[PDB]
Amino acid sequence: IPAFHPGELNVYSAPGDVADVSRALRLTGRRVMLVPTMGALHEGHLALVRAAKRVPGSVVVVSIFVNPMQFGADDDLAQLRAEGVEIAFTPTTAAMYPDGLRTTVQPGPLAAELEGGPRPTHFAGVLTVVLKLLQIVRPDRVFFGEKDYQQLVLIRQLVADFNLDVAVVGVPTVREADGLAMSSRNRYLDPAQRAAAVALSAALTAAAHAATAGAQAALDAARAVLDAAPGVAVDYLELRDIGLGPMPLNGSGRLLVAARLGTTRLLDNIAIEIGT
Amino acid sequence: IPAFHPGELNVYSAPGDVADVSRALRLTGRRVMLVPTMGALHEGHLALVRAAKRVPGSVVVVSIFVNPMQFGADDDLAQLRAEGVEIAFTPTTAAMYPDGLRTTVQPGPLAAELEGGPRPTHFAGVLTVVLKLLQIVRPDRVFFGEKDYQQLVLIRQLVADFNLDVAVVGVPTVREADGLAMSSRNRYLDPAQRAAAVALSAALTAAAHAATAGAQAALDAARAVLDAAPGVAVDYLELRDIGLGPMPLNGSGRLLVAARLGTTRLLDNIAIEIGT
Repeated sequence: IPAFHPGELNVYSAPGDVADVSRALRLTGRRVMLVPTMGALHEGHLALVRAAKRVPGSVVVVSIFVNPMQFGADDDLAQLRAEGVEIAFTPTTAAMYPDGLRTTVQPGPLAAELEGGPRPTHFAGVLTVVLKLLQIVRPDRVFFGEKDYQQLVLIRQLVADFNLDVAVVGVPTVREADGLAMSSRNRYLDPAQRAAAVALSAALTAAAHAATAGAQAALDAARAVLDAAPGVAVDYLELRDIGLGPMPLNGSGRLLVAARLGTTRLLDNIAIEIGT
Repeated sequence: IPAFHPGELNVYSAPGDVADVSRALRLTGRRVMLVPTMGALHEGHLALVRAAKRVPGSVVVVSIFVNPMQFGADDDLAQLRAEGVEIAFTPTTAAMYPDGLRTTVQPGPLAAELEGGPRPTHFAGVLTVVLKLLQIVRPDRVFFGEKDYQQLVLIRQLVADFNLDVAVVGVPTVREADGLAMSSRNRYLDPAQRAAAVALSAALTAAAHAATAGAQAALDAARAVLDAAPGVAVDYLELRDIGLGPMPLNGSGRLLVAARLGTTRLLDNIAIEIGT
């Protein structure tokens, strides 16, 4: 078994090393929490880590892995060490795909909708990677941000559909003071674009309050705010049930927006209570 | 937690009940062994159970589940009780597919070859089911017969590719006295067909000895025996490496045959050492 130093950051890149250390730790009664990331960490990620750390005695494992592009489609560790993360898992593509793209996960039809429209193989990559990380780490709980809501829903589907014995924990989106959802993509915005980008959260929050007057009022309010914003080009604005099926006549839903500011595509979403 | 009576047969049909009992047993140090089946048990299956039972203290879980047909495509429990099996898992289709065919496993290209030629979605069903059973039961070891060799190879691929922490144990084919590989399909043969069916094992065993004289001699020997047999129609006869890639010039391989006797399709395969 590889060395593990309790209460310090331990970095591993071989799947077998993490698997072995995780198994040893779990046997002592320490629950293992997994926070999957693609690196370029910001406060939104630190919130996932802090949610994991609230579980007493937990060993928090943060993975950093950028999934390769499918056909036709740095102070990270220092930040983790400062949060008291004990395990960072940083595998290479070759370690994750030693046999190339061979067995993979085929998501349900939700993967072809919304973010899957522009990128029809994206969620197959995501669910394949997440499934592997879950089997390597065998966490008790795995933490995902609500900012990528469709991703979170699809992970819940993966866990239900393959009978995975892990709790999926969705953590609320961390926002800038003006409401902008944090994302590594925000780094690409110039100051004028960054100012205009507040329109996504403004539109969604306006919709969530407009929703006392019903679903059409909510959608129209959000659209009006987006239409008021300079150089925000809307890709989609959809109201769905909380599992991303069709919106119910009356009840709980989720409103999702995707919009482009110059070359940068941003997403946001919010809980909606229709007629409440 | 559901009742479990040690040293007796316990039958469960809910995935959650097996998951809970298996987890409780594993915590006591009893290793859990899984033997997946489609019921209609014969001695070939009992061999898998006996291999599982050889692991000291093991709780043997035998699943019986017939995977539904995809588009365009009884004394079992008494036998298990007599073998000292403590858990039989007999889920309904609805319990296994409560959300229909949603997330599934997409096998690698080997699934389109050999048995996947006639049935291109068969192994996706097999690997989806096996993945689920592995996550429900969380066994230390899972046992499969070598008779369905391509299935065994594909399961090894599933386990490697998704980083599953389970040992896959292939058990040699159990044969009738004349060499015929046991299979529930043998029940469909009339006496004349049953007698002619010895040709598959005869052809493969002849090939395994002919192989001292090389790969062509082995294939030609097997073909000659099949061609001598009345009302045996050969679907394929292929020599491959042990992972079912291309045969090596000199070395270890596997010879696989599929043939029809009237309406019944039978399979067999054997280890080949080329030039040995």
